[PDB]
Amino acid sequence: MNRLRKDQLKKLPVHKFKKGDEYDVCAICLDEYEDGDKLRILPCSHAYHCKCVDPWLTKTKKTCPVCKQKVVP
Ligand SMILES: [Zn+2]
Ligand SMILES: [Zn+2]
Repeated sequence: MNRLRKDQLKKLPVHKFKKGDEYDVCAICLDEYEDGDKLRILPCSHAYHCKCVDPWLTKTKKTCPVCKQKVVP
């Protein structure tokens, strides 16, 4: 169908943001990451806030916005 189910989403890693991380700005909301934020890490290594890309993945496409690769096998 080209979107993810909840149970598929839960298979993707969640990362808590920390100061030394390379992640800097979320390319969907265009806000800086902050010390507690929850990031969704796609298997291609592209990352977003959970709150920003989860609706994308479950209502728009199950492919990475940047590299267009499917996020589940
Ligand atoms: Zn965001
Ligand atoms: Zn990607």
